[PDB]
Amino acid sequence: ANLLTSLVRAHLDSGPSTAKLDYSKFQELVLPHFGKEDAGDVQQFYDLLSGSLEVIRKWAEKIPGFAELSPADQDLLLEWAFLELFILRLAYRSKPGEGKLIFCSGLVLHRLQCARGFGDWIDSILAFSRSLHSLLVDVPAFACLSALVLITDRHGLQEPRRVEELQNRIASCLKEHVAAVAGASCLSRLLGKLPELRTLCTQGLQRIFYLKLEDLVPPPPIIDKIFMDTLPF
Amino acid sequence: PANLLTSLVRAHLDSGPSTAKLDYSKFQELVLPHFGKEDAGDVQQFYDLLSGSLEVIRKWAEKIPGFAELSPADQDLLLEWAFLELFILRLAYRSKPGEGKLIFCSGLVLHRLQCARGFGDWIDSILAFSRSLHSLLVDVPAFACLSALVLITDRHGLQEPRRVEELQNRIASCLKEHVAAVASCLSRLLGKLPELRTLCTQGLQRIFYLKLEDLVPPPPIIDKIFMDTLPF
Repeated sequence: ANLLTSLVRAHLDSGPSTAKLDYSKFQELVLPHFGKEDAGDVQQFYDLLSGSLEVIRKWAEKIPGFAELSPADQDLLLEWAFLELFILRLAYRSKPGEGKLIFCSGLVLHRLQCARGFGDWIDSILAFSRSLHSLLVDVPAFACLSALVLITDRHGLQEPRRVEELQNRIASCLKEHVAAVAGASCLSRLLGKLPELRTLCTQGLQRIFYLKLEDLVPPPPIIDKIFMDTLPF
Repeated sequence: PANLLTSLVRAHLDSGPSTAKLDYSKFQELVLPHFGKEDAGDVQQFYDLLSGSLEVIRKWAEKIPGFAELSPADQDLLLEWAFLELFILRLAYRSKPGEGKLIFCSGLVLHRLQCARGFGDWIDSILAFSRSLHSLLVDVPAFACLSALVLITDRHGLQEPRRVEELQNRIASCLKEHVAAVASCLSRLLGKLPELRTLCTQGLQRIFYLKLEDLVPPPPIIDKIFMDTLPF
């Protein structure tokens, strides 16, 4: 399974091992003033989004065939999938049974430590984490499903058939994996969680809208561009 | 020289429904049933209720002495930037939060449950503000001044900001004197204005969400106020 192996490898290299989990800012209990934020909460919010986008862009460059799509198409796919991938990956790696968010750099933060920057959104992502975890999606299936989040039709693709071919290829790889484990239907079960995920993408845009309104610190330009480019209207 | 106070009271009273003219024909305490998500009729109603205050507030403003002596561009700017705030403040003062009753400027009366789907959490925030405002027991003349102060205020991009400031001055003086005639109370009334700006923000959040959802688009005038008033 050579595409599968490459996908797994790209996934594992885009995230921290248990070895490299960074507890240096983690606090088991903080006492926040809920419903408000300060500049450092907002900057950290954006820094975490920024750091994830860089990691995702490197992950994507490892999905065989992706780096040969047009540069515009690469950028388009990445922007339209970014928040969904940030959420899905964060949920898959976090430990909601401990209130722990684990970000792609290895940084661990307690839910209470994310409350001011993220608002309600982080408590919602942790709920989806529990929902996702109860499906018991294995790493290779996740490696495929995450790639399929990114490699998908989008309005404005220059070469939509080449994206569709790559989507076909990954979906076949996934099908062959789930057969091999079995020795198509949990799929239905997993797709049942998609509305929760979509709602979460929306909530992310809602949070960024609010923070832009408030403007304690501006979003970094690359995030701001994703926000603006993905607003239908 | 109030006179100004009387003119402000008059503009306020002429801009809202007579108790005689309240319409309860659509009012229902009970709704069948709520869970879950907003549908197209909830969203159309949201925008219809907002759009109902447009003309009314514009005509009110034109009766504030001195407002029609600001530049036409400054008039339009003031009205756009204050619109949500005035809608909220006027709705909060007119309504009966103890009963969950919203009274709109057309006279239409709706229960909070009939609004909640379209408005979201914002309607509860508005009703919390309404209960707070009611506890202040703001009299009509004080309210006539307060509302005017919401409109006649510094905004970015005014052509004649000092003339805005003079008229605001005049109105604030009028209010201060009125309150003396009938400082702790004044600062308390005036402390409602920042709360009102927070509620305007929650309104912009609601419209942003609805525009994202796109079941029914905002009407052009509301869409314009929304886009024009994003300071980014």
